[PDB]
Amino acid sequence: SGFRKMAFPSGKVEGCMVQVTCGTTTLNGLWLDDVVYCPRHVICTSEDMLNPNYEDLLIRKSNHNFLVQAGNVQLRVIGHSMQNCVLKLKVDTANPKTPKYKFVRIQPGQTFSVLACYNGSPSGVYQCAMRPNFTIKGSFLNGSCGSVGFNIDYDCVSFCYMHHMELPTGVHAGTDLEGNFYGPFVDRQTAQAAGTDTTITVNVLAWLYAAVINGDRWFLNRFTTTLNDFNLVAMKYNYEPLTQDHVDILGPLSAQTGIAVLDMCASLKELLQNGMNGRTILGSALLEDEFTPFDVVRQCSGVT
Amino acid sequence: SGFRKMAFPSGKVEGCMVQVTCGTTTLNGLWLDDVVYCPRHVICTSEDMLNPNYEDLLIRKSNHNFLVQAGNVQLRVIGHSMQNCVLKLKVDTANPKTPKYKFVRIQPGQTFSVLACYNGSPSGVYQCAMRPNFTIKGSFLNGSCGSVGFNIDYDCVSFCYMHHMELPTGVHAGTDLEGNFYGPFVDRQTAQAAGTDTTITVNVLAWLYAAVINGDRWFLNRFTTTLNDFNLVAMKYNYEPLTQDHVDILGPLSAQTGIAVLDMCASLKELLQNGMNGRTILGSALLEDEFTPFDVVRQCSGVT
Ligand SMILES: N#Cc1ccc(CNC(=O)N2CCOCC2)cc1
Ligand SMILES: N#Cc1ccc(CNC(=O)N2CCOCC2)cc1
Repeated sequence: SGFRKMAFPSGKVEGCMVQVTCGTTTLNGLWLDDVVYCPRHVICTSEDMLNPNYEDLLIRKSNHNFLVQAGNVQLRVIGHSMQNCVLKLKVDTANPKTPKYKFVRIQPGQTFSVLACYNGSPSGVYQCAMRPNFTIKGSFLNGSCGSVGFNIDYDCVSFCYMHHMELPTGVHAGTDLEGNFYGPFVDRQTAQAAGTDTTITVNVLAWLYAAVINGDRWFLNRFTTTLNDFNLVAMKYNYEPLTQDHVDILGPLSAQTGIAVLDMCASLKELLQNGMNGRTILGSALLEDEFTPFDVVRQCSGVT
Repeated sequence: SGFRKMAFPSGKVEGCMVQVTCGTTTLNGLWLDDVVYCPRHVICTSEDMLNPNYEDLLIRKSNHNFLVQAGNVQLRVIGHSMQNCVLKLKVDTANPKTPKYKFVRIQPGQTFSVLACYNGSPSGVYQCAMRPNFTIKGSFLNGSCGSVGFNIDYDCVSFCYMHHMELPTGVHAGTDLEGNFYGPFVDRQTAQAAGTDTTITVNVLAWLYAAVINGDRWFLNRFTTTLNDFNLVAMKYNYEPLTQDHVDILGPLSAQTGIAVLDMCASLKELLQNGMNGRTILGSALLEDEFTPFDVVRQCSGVT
């Protein structure tokens, strides 16, 4: 029993973190097989970051300008290329700790673990969600760029995020491992405002199911609703619209608890309209939206 | 910027987890050097757990009855002994992945990371605190016993917790790695009620400092207080008394922010008396108490 904001075990990813230095800029790289992946802004001075021309800045860089250190041993760079907003540094040594891995581009509302790193060294692991506005709410100081986000399926690491940027509002933006930003953001020190940070409704419902499974039931009421009725309330409260696809995804949690998805929607509707009245659910005073239905099943069933 | 409930990177501990089976009971063990540490209740049937005599149950057990599996390779048990509530299984192979480590018995209010495991396989990592009533609020299903709690100082893992028990109230109890329970709990399926789960005041203040550092400042007020005045309010709200030792520990955060500890106490006093009025601090609608002053400094300074 008990329900925690749980990250994947980080060991498989710790074995992939390296330091990348280009001139006076140091950040993190990801070493998989004989390629090191890092943010292309490693080539920028802080001055460069106001309006960088990355292709032009890269012409001035040779393999020997990219210093890659794995622990306290230097890797030899034998090639480099830019793919979107990431550099791929080809090294002469395959990472012997390379796990089974994939690169995945996640959808908003999907959760992942972040291994926060500085100078190629892991500092901490925490659980994030891709927000509906394609930001994440992370914990990143200067030096953390190139820290990655991932999911694990048994022994396969799916890398979904590389840290690039903090917006002036202190939320975070980054890329998939093909170097494509999530959302509209660019690797430039310019005005970039995030859109509405809407609540991930299907995740809230998942977490209400987790609450019921773990004995927190006070919020269950005598009501039901319809998708259309619920969605009028969702809109009013800056919740994402609930689709039949979301209802389908919650089917296993509905089955386990015997609470129809639309009944849990009516419970959520009353919580939105009434608030918590000073009560808590799974030790939270607000409705938690960074657990997916898959996260709730995994944690409630003990998948390794 | 940003402030997250962050666990230590789990790799060093993942390399120590093994499966221990005794008859039909399987749980987790910790393999350090040539010793495997596990809960002594591995020797119990569920029937045994109502009123176990561990010394008597252990007489019926030989080295060959303790099946220890590290991945998919069996370890040879060449000795076994009971130390308090843990068994120490001597194996013929030193764990080649043994990190630098220590065994520490933590005090209430101290935080640590838990690597939740099943059948010797890591499932997840999360951050806990030792509650003032010597329970922890974990996420543990059947099979998770022998999962451990730890802190890391650079390359030294300090193990502070091994999971043994879920109370009928769904909170968790366990031992240090010498097998001594935290608090009054015993490894027996009997009535065990936890005492008052008081709020860890020094940790709340640390987290208010973290909030100010990360730009959440709405709760800062024009007031100060005294330790005695604050403590009258703490008592009323089931907060731990604040001591000068706690004020001393918060000194670095006071210095960094320029907010006197007693001024932050007066801000906390008003939050206790007024509530949040529907506002949030670092994305929380309640006052968070599972960050220590050391955690706030570490996370805010990027220690690896
Ligand atoms: N992609 C990207 C990218 C965009 C803007 C910048 C500007 N620098 C910045 O925000 N840092 C934050 C931490 O402290 C030092 C300066 C850097 C990288
Ligand atoms: N130390 C200890 C200890 C105390 C009581 C028990 C009784 N079993 C129990 O609570 N589990 C919970 C999970 O589902 C199956 C039964 C076991 C170990």
